[PDB]
Amino acid sequence: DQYSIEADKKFKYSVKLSDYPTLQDAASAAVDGLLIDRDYNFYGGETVDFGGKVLTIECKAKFIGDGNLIFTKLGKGSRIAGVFMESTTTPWVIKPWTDDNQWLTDAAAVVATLKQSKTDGYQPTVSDYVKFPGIETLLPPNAKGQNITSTLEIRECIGVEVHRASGLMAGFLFRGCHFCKMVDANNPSGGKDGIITFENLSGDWGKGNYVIGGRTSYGSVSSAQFLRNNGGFERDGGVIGFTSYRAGESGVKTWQGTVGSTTSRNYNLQFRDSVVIYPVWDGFDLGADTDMNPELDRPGDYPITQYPLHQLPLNHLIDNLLVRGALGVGFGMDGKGMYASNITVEDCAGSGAYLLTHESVFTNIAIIDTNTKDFQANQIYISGACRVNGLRLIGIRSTDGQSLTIDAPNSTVSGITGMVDPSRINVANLAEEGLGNIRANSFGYDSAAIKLRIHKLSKTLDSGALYSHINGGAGSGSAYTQLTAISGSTPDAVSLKVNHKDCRGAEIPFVPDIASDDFIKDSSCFLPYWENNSTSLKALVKKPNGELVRLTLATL
Amino acid sequence: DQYSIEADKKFKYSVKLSDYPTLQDAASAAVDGLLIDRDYNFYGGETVDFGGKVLTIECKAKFIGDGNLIFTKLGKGSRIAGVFMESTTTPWVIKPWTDDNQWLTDAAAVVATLKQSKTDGYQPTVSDYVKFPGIETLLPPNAKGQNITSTLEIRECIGVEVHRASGLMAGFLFRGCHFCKMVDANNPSGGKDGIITFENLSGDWGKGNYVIGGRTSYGSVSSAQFLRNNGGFERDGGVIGFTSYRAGESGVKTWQGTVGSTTSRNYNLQFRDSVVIYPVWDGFDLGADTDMNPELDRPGDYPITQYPLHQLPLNHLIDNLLVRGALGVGFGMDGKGMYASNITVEDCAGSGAYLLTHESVFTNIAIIDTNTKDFQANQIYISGACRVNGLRLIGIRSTDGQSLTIDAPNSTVSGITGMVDPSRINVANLAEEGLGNIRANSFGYDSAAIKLRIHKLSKTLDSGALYSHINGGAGSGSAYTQLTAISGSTPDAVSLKVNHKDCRGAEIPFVPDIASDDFIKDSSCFLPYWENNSTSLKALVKKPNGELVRLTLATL
Amino acid sequence: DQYSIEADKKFKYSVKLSDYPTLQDAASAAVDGLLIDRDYNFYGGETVDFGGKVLTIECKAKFIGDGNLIFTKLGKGSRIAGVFMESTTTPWVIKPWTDDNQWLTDAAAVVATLKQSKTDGYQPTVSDYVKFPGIETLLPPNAKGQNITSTLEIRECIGVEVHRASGLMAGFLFRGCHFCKMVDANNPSGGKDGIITFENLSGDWGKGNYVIGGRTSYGSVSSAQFLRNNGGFERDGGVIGFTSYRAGESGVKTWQGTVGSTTSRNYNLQFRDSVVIYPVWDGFDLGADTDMNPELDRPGDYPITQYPLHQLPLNHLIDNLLVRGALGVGFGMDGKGMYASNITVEDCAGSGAYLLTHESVFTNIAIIDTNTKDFQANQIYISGACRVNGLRLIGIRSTDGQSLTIDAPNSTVSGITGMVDPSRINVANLAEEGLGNIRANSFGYDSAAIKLRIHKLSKTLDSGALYSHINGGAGSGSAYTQLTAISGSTPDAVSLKVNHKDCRGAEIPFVPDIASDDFIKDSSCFLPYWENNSTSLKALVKKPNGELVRLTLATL
Ligand SMILES: [Ca+2]
Repeated sequence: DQYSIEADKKFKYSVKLSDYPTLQDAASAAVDGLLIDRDYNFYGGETVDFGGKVLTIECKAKFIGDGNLIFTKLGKGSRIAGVFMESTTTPWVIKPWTDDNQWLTDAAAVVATLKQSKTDGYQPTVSDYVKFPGIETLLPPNAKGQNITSTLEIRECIGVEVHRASGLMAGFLFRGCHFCKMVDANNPSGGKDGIITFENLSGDWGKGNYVIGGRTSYGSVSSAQFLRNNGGFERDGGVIGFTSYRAGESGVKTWQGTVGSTTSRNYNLQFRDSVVIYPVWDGFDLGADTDMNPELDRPGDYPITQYPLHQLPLNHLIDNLLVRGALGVGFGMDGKGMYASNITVEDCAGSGAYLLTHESVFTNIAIIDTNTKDFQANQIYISGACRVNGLRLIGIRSTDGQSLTIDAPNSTVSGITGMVDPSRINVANLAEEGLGNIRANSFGYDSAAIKLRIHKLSKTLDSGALYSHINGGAGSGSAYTQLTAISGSTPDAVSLKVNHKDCRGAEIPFVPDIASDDFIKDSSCFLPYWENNSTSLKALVKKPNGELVRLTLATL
Repeated sequence: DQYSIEADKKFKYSVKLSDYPTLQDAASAAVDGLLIDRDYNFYGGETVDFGGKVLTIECKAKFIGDGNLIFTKLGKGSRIAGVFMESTTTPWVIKPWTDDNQWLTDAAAVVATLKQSKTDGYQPTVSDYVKFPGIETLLPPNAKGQNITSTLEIRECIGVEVHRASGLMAGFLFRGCHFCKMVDANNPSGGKDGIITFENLSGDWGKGNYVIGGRTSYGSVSSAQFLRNNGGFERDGGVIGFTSYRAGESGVKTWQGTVGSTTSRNYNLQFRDSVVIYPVWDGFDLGADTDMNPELDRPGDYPITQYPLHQLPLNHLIDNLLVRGALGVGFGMDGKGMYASNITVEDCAGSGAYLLTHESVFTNIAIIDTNTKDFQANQIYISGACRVNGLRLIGIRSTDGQSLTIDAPNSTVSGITGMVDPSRINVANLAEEGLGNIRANSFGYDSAAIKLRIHKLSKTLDSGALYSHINGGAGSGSAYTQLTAISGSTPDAVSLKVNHKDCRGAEIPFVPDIASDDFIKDSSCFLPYWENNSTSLKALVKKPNGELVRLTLATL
Repeated sequence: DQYSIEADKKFKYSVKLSDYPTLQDAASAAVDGLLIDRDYNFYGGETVDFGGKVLTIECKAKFIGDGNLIFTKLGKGSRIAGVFMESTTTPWVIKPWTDDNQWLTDAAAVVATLKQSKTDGYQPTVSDYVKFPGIETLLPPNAKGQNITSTLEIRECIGVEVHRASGLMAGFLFRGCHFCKMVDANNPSGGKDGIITFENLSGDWGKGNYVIGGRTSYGSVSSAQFLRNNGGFERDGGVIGFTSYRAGESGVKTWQGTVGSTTSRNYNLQFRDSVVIYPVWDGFDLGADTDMNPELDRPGDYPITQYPLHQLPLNHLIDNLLVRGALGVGFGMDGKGMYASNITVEDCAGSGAYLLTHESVFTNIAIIDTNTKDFQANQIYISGACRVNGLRLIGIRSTDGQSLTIDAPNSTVSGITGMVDPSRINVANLAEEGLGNIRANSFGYDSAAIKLRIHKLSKTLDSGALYSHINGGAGSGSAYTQLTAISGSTPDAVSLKVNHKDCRGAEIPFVPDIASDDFIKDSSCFLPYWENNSTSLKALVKKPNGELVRLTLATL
């Protein structure tokens, strides 16, 4: 009896699943630790009551089952580590990319990829019918409407963290939770449902809910997603340090519109220091209102009368995000009064950025080789009256067609860099107000150029230029400077030159016939013109007093 | 007796606080693990001696008390996880922001926010008397001079990590420690003192001390702070991956000046990959010398004779920092020979950056909508002779008054982007030395412009321009080019035109009266001028040999 | 007997090394936990078989020994925390930097630093003979050819993580492993071999192998390195959130060429959000093919016939990297079709970037004060036909010699910022195609300038300019505009002026002698020239019909 007293005081308490017939039996026995040391086959909806205990759940085996294993009544501070979810069903999956990692877009080609596997692809859903037009008709019935996910559901808990989770056809659902985290996800391979979901459609708005670190792969829909979460002014929630690969829909998604009877939208979350690669749809989908065929109202949210569609004060903190390889859109937002910074998007088949934003500011944005499949009208679209400060455009891809690169018709932009085709820029105002003394350095040409283009006049033709051109060859120490203007849609049609052929003189264009009175603009100026009938140059003079006189300028 | 031998070998050792009357009793019994499984009321200054043992302290309950719970003699490698500090006192707190997250600046409005709470605000301190002028007189006595914090103090330990700490009116103090870390702080709500402090005023300079990950909220003073730490050339210390919200003073602070009898300054620390949002004072305060009313000496540090005020070789590694919503200054530094890179500051009421630096380099800085309340003279200030390479200025806010945007009078700057008002730029030298061939693309105007402004002549008026202007309307295929110069403070007063009204000729300005000899600059050039008494143009000619002659140029 | 049944169910299982004579004995007894609670002296090659068990190994003492402690047959999900490796030998180390952190380059000075220590320096290797020319002759024999490392070797394991490792003369080797991680390395001080190595020369290509977080210091060779790893399209491996200090070779290295009988190269890895400071060689060395004296083949990899040298489809994900203080090259790559973004390199003695890349894209690169010791021909070199979009050049250092800043002769570049000497730019094409309306703001001069330089003509002299110059002094409200051209290698030799001396007229240069027919370029233009024998200006006129006529323009 004496040893048992000492033993009870000196040893760490932990129960292990190998000692119990059911997970509930183990949960009931647990006091401090719970070890999952044997695989456990659960039935869909199997529910475990943890009695409000603050438990440290250490997983060293699998939870096996289609459907949801539901954890309830875990005490604040509970931790679940190393969990591995696996379905019983091996579904039919598609793999819409090649052995060289080229996206497949042809429906028949995608159908040909069908195999039964728990990974290396995903179960088709109805969004695939849109993504791969014609695939709905071509998919065999056994590959349509599948619904396989093995989901760990944390239900109505506060202060629970799931660490280093993994699995096959695996999902993680936090339903009605607060102050919960999915930490260092160990590359679970997804199933039919979202891989990581914070859903708060009932009860209080979700808060304190984060994805921190880790990564996921595959899944039929989005990798990390939020419904009805509001981080407060404290920005207590969101996604930080996360990587998503090959989402069947999007890497990171804040839901839009009405789900069930209420709002699925999200406010005041962080989206930072994260990476989304090769999503079938979008990299980051951070809008709150429905784009196509929107609801006319927002039950449970601000009414349309207060904030028009796409003008919600979402107020997310969005910074240092990278996207590569989207088959859809790299980076999507809506809202009014938004800020986003340090966003880099590369090699996307649809728009790099699709921004349904108004009175918003975008700082240091890089959109590099996007809309490569011409899925959208442009590489970056901005609907409302926004500011862009720093915009890198164009990597190494050319564009064969007529699509715009940036269409931001109400936006004021500064600091574009890259080999953009200037005819493919459309903005409200473009300006470099604060440059210093400037030098234009020309390589691979016999001239250097400072060109002007008035887009109201022509988007495709420069209206005037300042050139410097080599006289002779390399090392001559001689160039001529040229000031030009467009006429008859012919760039550089009319020009004044300084030092052509090293002559040390100015070559001055004159009106080729009798100049009309209205040709001269300013007082105390003269305009030379040709009088062919005498082989003479004349001068139309507007005198200092503004009155016109015609003089003889040069004679035989 | 046989079972006890086997049991002692096969089970993990842990003691738990529920088995002991005092925390010291539990600490003394511990060998490997220590579980805090009941709330523990501690008295201020209660000191626990852990006997040099390498302990894994797992907290699943609260430490409750005003004042400091002092942990001593923990072995290297000890870990404390999940600690939760809470005060016994519920103090009076102010909440100087509105339900729309607008800062309150009026003292009377701030006083009206007073409530008794352990969170959602902070206890006033003497710095509030400066921040909210007049508040000292208006605060009730019971809201002044409060001193409530529940602090975990790790004293004179090496290699101790505190993980996932939280609390209410909570603080964490590492006093005289080395190689200690505050890891993944779980959003403790702060009290009167700094939330996370590495203080090494006695003993060896602090080294190896980090804040890694996590976040904090509220507190009366700074969220994370350092005194007398030196990371060495190895840069072994600092703040990485951290978020601070609503510091009563600053998000991250390296102390300045003398504290007690010695230096509180810091060297060779990292400040990287971190975020500070809504501090009442500053985002990052990384200076070492006192700005206002500085000490005349530096006991315990380099003397003023070796390094003048603000010119210490602090040598921090500063990169990838974000600040939004400061009521004070976003980003502050001093030092000589400093580097900072990839700093983004948005929506601050005081200066975005206040840099008391000399011979320092700033790369890729973005200061976006700051000094919004005109608290300072500018949005970014630099005192000494520094280099800025990449500077984004202006989001969507206008400035109504006369404040400068950048005042860096000794600095050389390149790569400004944004809709800056050029009259609000003051630098030593501004240049784009390495641009390629250039095109100026104009949207929303009937002209395109390349302007020149000589700030010595005028900060507010362009001194000359190269324009292209539409002739006719859109699609005309015709424009005129114009070269202009300022006269009588009237921009574009004098100009030469090419192709005005599609005339295909150059319109040339002439001197409106008899030209003085000194009007002509160069040899082998001529200057037309008006002789009104004969209705003639004359030419003042400087011949190739440099001698002047006056010729008749155009006649009736 | 009843208590033993209950005890076996309610307590956590862990064995501890203090109860066993050998580590294998402890490993054999272990079921769940294993505690290292006494220092353990191991012999080189001592091999522990963990029986496929999923073990949680908690280290609170040292593994002491020169050579490798080899862990085998650990179950997937096994974790080793807090491990501390230490050599038995205290070797001779060099410390090639001063007490002011200046690099020592002189061999004799480096030899003078020799001391016996397990840290604060490194054991010389053969690469030091190249790095410090002449040192091979000057090093005492007892400091050459040393081979001290205490290495934890994880051999042929899947799903094993080493967390918070540290040590002295310490190394960590994952040999033939997959899905293994080195997490939050706690600043181990390195020995002779790489500090963290994933080597997969035998068996399947390495995959799922990461360095996540943490830091290392010293070591004779590279801090983190990979051999024959391929992360797949999923990019499942690499280095994220890591810091390397004072690598004896490089911070992060993907091996090049043949090692043994097969390829050591790597594909599809992540290199992100990491920092390398003060490497003796390079910051990030991410090439796959050997630069100097390359192999003529690639056994085990793509043949040269498929992909030429330096043109492998390595396809790494490279983003948000910082390097400071390299004695060699900051950032090195090779490959074809590569992308890298958001790379910042400061204060390197060799090139900031050395890029043996083709058809690759570099976005937002900052190379700030590099090649400071003229070790290479330039600060950034690019061999093949690449695109650079955003390139910051020059901090505060000057260059005294003739070295180029960027030499990227086949590359097209846009968006250079900084005080680069334009004569030190060499690229295929440099352009700013998409700027808006422009203003050149001049500070510290009596003029503002927009210059043109045709590098084919001269790399050192501007070929033409548009100036604005003050007339009178500050506040005069008057300037003159000047359009210039180079002649006889004299910049600004020939010019047209508008408003010189506030005269309100254009000063027009004329040919100083009789103009040749070929001097005039365009029809409907005239060229003034001097007839000295009559003191007359003439006009060489190209009439609207293209025929030449000579007229009298101005007469006495
Ligand atoms: Ca005449």
